This record gives sequence, C-alpha cells and structure tokens, in this order.
Amino acid sequence: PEGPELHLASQFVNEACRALVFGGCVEKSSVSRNPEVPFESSAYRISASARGKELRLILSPLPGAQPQQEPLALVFRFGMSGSFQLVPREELPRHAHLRFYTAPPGPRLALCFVDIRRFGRWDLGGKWQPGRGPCVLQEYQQFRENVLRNLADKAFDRPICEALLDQRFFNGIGNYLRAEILYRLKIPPFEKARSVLEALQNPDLLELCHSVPKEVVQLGGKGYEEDFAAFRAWLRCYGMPGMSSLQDRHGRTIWFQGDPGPLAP
DNA sequence: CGTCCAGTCTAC
DNA sequence: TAGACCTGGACGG
Repeated sequence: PEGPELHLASQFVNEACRALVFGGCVEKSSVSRNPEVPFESSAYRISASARGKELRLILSPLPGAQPQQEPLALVFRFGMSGSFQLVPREELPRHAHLRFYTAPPGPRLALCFVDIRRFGRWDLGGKWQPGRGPCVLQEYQQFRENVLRNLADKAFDRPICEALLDQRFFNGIGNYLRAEILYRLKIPPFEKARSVLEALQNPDLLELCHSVPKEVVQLGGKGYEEDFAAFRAWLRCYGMPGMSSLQDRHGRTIWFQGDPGPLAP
C-alpha cells in the first residue's frame, strides 16, 4: 500500500464507522509484536486521517462513557500488506492483528487491522513519524517546498527512482507510483535526482508526485476485485508488457520505457 | 514438491 | 550495503 491506499483506508474507516458505536477493549492477536493498546470505553467512535504512508485512528469516548477516558490516537504503517476491514465479529479474517468491537444495539461487528505479512507497525502516541516529509496528497505546497529547500541533501545524489522512495521527501510514494510518475514525463529512472529537481525551482515532476496519486484516489476502491480491475487498467507502466525493468541499489524493481539513465547498473 | 515474487527497519 | 522481517500466490519439474 502507498499513499492512495492509506488515504482510501482512512476514508473507509470514516464512512464505515460514521454511524457505529464501539465499546470494550482493543484486542490484539497473540502473534503480533506491536504494542497492546491500553484503551477501554463502554461507548466510543472511531475516525481516521492519512498522511503519506501513515494513517491515524482517533478513539473518541461518548459523553458519559465509563471508564473515564481521554480520546486516544494510534498511528499505523501498513508495510506490504496492511488494510482495514469491517467484518461480522465471529467472521474475523486470518491475520486480523488488531480489533475494535461495536457495542449493541444492532449486529456485532469488528473493525480489524489485517496484515498477512506483519510488516505493518503501530505506535501508541498519535504522532506522525519524526522525519517523514509532508503528505504528497494533502500537504502538496509544504511537500514541494521541503524538496526544493533541501536539494543539497546526499539523498538527491542518488537516482531519481531511488530518491522518490525516500519518505523524508516523498511521503506516500512507493514502487508503483515512482514507475507511473517517471513514465508520464519520460524521465530515465537512473537520471540523478538533483539534476531533475535543480532543473525545476506541462506539469513538472513534483506536481505529478501529487496529481498521479490523486488519480488513484479518484478511481476509488481496493477493498475500500472489480475495483482492482479499474486500477490494473489505469496503470501505464508498472508491471506492463513492453516495459523495461531494472533493480535499484536496494533490490526494488523500477519499471520504465526507454533510456535506463546515466546512473544505471 | 520447489523457486520466485510482491516497505520499512536495523545490525554490520 | 545486506539481510531480516512474513505469508501466500504463480509458476516450474
């Protein structure tokens, strides 16, 4: 999951939990190495917001809910397989690692953080990860300034295709968006990041870092397959017939058309 | 049956 | 840099 999936997941939680009341404890699977969430309330509401490749749940007790409880924030990173589902309480998916349980009246549900591969993480705190840059979807202008004000960073010595995965400057961009972004501008993936960005300061690379992921958000879906067909059809480069692929320095596969670029293996 | 493939995090 | 962290689906023999 990349910024668009985190964004659609936070919309899911807000739409699906809009008229729900949760109650009780926050149950973690016994196999999860993430922290126990110390929260009980007889009546709480769940909402969400996304920032880049992180999502923030707010647990909000209703007026008069017992025990006495302030709102609690949890920040999630999804790794390669995280997601949220709203399921019937006795029909938990495998790998439902964190669960919030509706109170009565009405059918007993569970909102679950589901993560097959368990690369996902959550922290108690509610703070965004120190060091992640602004959200390419929701903080475009801040995101653009943060890159252009710091081209001196050794990060921008690297190929543009690698620079685009560095969550300090491109919070929300991952492996499919870097391929799709670079292909719209026919920028060789192994051009030096500083060269492509100095030449900045007809949409440019930093505008596409916002508008490309925004296109995925507007497709909708992705558990949030018919909806996965829509995505597959949108892709112009990532995994597509007739496209070249190389490994970057960290063993991640960059898809592209044409010139590999000067800094290539 | 097996191999290979799909975002951090941290020990060298 | 390299390996670690995980599960499961696509494929090859």
